[PDB]
Amino acid sequence: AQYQTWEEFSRAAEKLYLADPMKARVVLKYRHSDGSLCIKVTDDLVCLVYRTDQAQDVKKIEKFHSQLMRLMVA
Amino acid sequence: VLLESEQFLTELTRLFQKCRLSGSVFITLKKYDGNKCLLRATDGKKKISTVVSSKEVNKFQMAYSNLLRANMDGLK
Repeated sequence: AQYQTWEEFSRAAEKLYLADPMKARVVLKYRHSDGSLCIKVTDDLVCLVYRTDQAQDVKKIEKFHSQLMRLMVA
Repeated sequence: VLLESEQFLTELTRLFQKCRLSGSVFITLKKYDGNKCLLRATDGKKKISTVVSSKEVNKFQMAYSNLLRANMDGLK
């Protein structure tokens, strides 16, 4: 569930999105007081979470969010 | 509240500036038709919703990416 890795969480999220587009969703939460960023994607059958913001990964998180938006708008 | 793409950026910027000392900003992306996409921002007290269509997805994308990278900082 909480795959605290990279290049595996994103692929699983893409597979979940391809499983069903109408129910797939992702929620982004940022906490400045603790300096923590968390990513959660819910498929209404499975849910994945990702703590440990790792500020170096801001670009690869925002790019993933925009890439999901592009597929949601295509 | 349903808001256009322009004022949504400054509303999200003000939301980011509001929760600097306490609070979390929630951003949700979901495919809404009735192609269009739905994006909502809510810290717990104020809710802002915006719909983005294929006619302005490119214009909204760069601004959203720059705003998202501008106001997020964690651990080095």
